[PDB]
Amino acid sequence: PISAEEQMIRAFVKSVEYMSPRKIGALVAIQRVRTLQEYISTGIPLDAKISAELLINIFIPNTPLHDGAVIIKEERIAVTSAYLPLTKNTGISKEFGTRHRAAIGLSEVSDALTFVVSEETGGISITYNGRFKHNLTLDEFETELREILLPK
Amino acid sequence: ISAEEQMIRAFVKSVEYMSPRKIGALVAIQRVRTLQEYISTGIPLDAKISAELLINIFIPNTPLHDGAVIIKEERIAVTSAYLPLTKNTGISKEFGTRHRAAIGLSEVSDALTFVVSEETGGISITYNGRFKHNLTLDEFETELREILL
Repeated sequence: PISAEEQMIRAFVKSVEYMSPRKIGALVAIQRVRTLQEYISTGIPLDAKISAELLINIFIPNTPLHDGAVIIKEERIAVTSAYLPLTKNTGISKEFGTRHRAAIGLSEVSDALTFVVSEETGGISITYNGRFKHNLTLDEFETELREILLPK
Repeated sequence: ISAEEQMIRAFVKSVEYMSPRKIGALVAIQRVRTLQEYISTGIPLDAKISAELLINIFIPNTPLHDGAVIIKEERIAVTSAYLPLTKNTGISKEFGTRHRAAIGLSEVSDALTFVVSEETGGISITYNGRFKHNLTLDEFETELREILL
């Protein structure tokens, strides 16, 4: 048996392994200490158990659920399609998109852990406490998730 | 506002999208007889029912789309579940594996199951050994309402 936190990290890694080489855009915000309820209220309610397969199905392009942010709360997908604050992007390379602006903006006003798969490049990135970590390998991505979510 | 009313609205809207697009769908609704043996074969979601989620689940060539969705107590309990296929012999070529699963489940349970054919977009329902096929959208909604409400 393995924890819900462990299962959730495994699901994130597997979903990103699928989405990145396919350049499927994804935006997943994980609530930590600071409540994300104000943003959850803007999404489509799922209140679903997390699996790699559901995360992939959510982000498949041109589906009712793929635009906007998935928000995770207490090891459940509370909503999809939530609206996150967008950071100002003066001077930012053209390669980054609205998903990166939403992840950075959320990290500037909360302690949430947010990750992005770029629709433009398939790049993997994470925001946390105002820091932007981009062009991660899958293994570096997993290491960041574990360091933050399992700070053992 | 009832859970049953909300669930029926979501079924109807999901089928309004899938039927003209010939998107195959297989949704089994637990009634009195428990479907736990089949739920155990699927991918756990335990999710609120919405038309948006039902549509997203069944999009072709996606991880969740193969197999049956099973509804339990007005949640999506699982997707991708295996149902028993009927051995009823006389079933036309028009009907495929989703239909045989719906028929097979109705033979051994009081579940209400509906199917959208991936070959024709046709809508059908199985319930208590009966097979109602080629329903119009309005006939489909009427059956759901008669059986579930």
